[PDB]
Amino acid sequence: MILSDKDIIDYVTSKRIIIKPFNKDFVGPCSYDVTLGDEFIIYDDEVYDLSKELNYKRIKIKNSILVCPLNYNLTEEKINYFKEKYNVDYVVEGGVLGTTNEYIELPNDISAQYQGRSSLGRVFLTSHQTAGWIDAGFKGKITLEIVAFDKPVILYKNQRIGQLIFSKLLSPADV
Amino acid sequence: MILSDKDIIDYVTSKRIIIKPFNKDFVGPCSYDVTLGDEFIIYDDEVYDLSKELNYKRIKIKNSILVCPLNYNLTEEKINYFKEKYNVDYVVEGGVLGTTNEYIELPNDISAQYQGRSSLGRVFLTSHQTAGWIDAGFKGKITLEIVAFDKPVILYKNQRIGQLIFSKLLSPADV
Amino acid sequence: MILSDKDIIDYVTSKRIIIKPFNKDFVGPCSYDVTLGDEFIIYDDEVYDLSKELNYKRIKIKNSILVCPLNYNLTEEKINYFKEKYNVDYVVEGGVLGTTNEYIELPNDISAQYQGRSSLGRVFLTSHQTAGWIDAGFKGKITLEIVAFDKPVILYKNQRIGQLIFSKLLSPADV
Amino acid sequence: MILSDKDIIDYVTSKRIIIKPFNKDFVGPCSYDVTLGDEFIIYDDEVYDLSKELNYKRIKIKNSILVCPLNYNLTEEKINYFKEKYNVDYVVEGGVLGTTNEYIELPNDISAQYQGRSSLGRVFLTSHQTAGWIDAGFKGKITLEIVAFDKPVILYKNQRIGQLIFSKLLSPADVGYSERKT
Amino acid sequence: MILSDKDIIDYVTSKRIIIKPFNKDFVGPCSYDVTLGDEFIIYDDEVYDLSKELNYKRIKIKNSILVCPLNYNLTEEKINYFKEKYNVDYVVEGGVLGTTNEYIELPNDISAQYQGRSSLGRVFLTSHQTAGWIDAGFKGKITLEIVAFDKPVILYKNQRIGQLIFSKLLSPADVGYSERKT
Amino acid sequence: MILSDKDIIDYVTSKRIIIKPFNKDFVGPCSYDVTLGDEFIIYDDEVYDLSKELNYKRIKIKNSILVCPLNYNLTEEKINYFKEKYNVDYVVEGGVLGTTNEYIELPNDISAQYQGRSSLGRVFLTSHQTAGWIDAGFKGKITLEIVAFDKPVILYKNQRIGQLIFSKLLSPADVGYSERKT
Repeated sequence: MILSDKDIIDYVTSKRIIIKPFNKDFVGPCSYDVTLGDEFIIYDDEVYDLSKELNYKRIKIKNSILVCPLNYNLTEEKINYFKEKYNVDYVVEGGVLGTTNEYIELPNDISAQYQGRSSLGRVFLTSHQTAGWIDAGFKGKITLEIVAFDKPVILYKNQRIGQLIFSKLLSPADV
Repeated sequence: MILSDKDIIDYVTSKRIIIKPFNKDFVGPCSYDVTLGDEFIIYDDEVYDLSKELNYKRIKIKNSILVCPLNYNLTEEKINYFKEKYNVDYVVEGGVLGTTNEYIELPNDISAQYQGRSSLGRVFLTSHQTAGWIDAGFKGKITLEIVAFDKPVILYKNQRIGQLIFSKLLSPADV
Repeated sequence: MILSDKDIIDYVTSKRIIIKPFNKDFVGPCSYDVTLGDEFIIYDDEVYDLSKELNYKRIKIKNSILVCPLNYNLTEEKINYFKEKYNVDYVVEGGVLGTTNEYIELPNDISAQYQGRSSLGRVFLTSHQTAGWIDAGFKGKITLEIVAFDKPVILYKNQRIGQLIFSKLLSPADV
Repeated sequence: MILSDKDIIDYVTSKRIIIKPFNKDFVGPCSYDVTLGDEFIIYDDEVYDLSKELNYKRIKIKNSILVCPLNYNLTEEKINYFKEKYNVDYVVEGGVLGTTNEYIELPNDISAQYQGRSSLGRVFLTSHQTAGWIDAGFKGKITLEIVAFDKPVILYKNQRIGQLIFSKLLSPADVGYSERKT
Repeated sequence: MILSDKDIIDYVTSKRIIIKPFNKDFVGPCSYDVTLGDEFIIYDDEVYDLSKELNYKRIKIKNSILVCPLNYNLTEEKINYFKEKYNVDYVVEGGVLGTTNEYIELPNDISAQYQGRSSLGRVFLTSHQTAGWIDAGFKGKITLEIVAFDKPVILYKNQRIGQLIFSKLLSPADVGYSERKT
Repeated sequence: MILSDKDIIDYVTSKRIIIKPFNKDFVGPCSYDVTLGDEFIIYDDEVYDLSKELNYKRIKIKNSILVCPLNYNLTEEKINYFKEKYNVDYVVEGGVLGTTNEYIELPNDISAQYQGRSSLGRVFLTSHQTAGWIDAGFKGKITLEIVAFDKPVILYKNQRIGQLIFSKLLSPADVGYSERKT
């Protein structure tokens, strides 16, 4: 059973579900909107080998980022052109990891699903590379797996980026 | 709780869930198959800036469309070659928006999830760029976010393109 | 309602849900981890036309596979370079189909969703091209639709690749 | 989860729950009202030994019955008194069995609870003295076990007597047997 | 699905379920305890004909009432006996109506079942003789139908008398009417 | 949602619901049958004041008991009459407490309702006169409150007497206490 607006308000009120920060205006019919943080990670190894520790760089943006499809073949001129034309602070191609602003904690009787915002899906911008279910008992911010699949997309710091859908478990989990 | 075949039939019969047009042969064990419309939208701005109104063109196909991966680098000869060889009316690379034929209306106690057809997923054709949950209270056709990730894929007007999975809400929503 | 750890154990114990092979250590709070088989399929036609029978080749790996993004433009030297450097048995670009090791059977009152592992989503490796719901009554292994979206990714035979999330149906289905 | 009005109507429409006769105005917010049949059974035995087939009398009322508490000590004179004064067809004391007019069939994913109606409970008249849950798979009319606990109560043929409350099962039941024809 | 303590508290906090007065220490694992009011009704009629408005007496106890089984045959001498010996304000036999102190309102997605408390059931005292389900949408106090089935039982003003068990409906109910003002 | 047979078996197998002794043939479509113990309690007090520990007698039947309605006025001669004629070990009138043979433990996500069996209800014999819901977290045998409302009824040691109906809670309950050892 998916929690309605009224249920989300109740579980937040009683601290069954922690959402920090919380804005009641982000509660929809059956979801909670989450927002985009200013910190991103970009990987800088040649391949991804999960048996190893991954090398990465951390980027923080002031206002906005332009996410280009892989193989957009960005040159120095092109990046400056985009910065001047679209007022973006950073221009990336391919995958970039982001984060929600929101920190959540789930109880033992709820699982949540992250999904990217519909308006961004309609411009072929994804912020999750999986169906996005989150274990009962989870604590943390949500890591966003951002990729553009058609043309470059501007993302703004603090914009609504996606939503959490909360489902009841049939029984409490042991975590 | 996900609605079974029998539940979908009941909710359609009593107009709790509106599906127009409806075909009882499209009811599966726990989903309803939806079909591909003949109208598509292609964006024609340089980047996507959601703070602005987006420029687009509307395309209608007679029978079929060939959806090529981004950076397939289509030339005039290549497009004609594909049209002659595969009898497609239109050839696109990268993202294209489509629509279901079906118009739906959801009540305050149901949320639905769109998912693309399995047989199309197995040829790396996606028709949704998000997990695809639809708010309780929604009214409309479903916008399809179509991208091919391996080789070009032929899509046919009116083919089964994906399915709707309907879940009960824990409580009625206020929309 | 999503099945918890305890529910999954119960339904496996009573053979309501078949999972072969089964490892109780793969039961999480509200999911079951599945693993990557050694057999893959690669398509070898020019385009995908689902009205036709598709031509493909079968590949079996000994230990590992390097999955490169589409348009990585692999040459003979580059493939050897990757094999020597990363000890992979096979190097592919674009889409490849895989399989879980696990064979499942779902009863008439359960639907399951496949999702790819979070740690792989964070390196822009996907193993499903759809939301991944599986009909009540399904019998089979799970076909994996593998694509890398950022850099090449090493996948290991038998690694945990994703998870199954099981939901109750509101009523039994007629399949 | 308890079926609402909307659910009851759906399940009756698709023949998932059979109710014969069905009256749509008997659907409440989360229950279905049932009505009192005109046939009743009164046992005639000194003690009830379930190893036996009990002896009984059947009666059919033309319109109404007066049900008196146990030990009301009904003589022919008191019976005619009541019949004359209140125009009842029959006067009984102690337990009387009745039946709903309604015949039901429950699917393998529903259980139902019968309850006697509140307005009769308010005058200490019951039509069941157990909780009243009915197995998934059940097919039949509902047997009513009618007892008055304070003063005699008039009941009328075809009156609403109680309600069925329908609950979803967590999983489909084995209703105890399977039949495969062809 | 039955609401747990956690759920009851949530629904009371947001005013989805109204309970007036509310005592948080009356929330159990999966129910809410209700308490006995000091006003009671005793009918005064030879038979109960629901076509009529029944005649009754209202009483208010200062602290306690002795409820005797039907046919206990209470004379003024036995009444004063009990009053003197057990310090009760009133002695009655047979059925007596009472009320909860608590006023409730149920939303369109909840039904509740009243049950008399176990410790009173253990001495054959009931405060309802039907199953006790209450419609979604209900607003009111709970009417208690009190009967002792073995020996007389002392009840006290404001004591916990029973519990409400709350269940989710599968879908929202049409509570039978809609009101649109502006 | 009410547990089906399939669910009951699962929860007993994993020790989520304890039932001791367990008989798999007592699992019905959506309930578990329980059986009547051979020990009974009869109170010996003029009135029941819950502020006190009530006085009682314990009895153990070798095979069977005749339970008579209240005010059946049992003399030694009538008792031996019944004992001789129906071969019962004990004859009682009015309320008698019994117990299930079965000991249960409920987890924090389940509540159960006891109901007396239908075939006994059909002869106006009850083994509970409240709705019978049991808290999540409960551990124990089930106390039976047995009353016959029409004629005396024979009950036998170890007979099926009623059923437990198990419901999921919407959320886990605080069962009222937490114990942390090490």
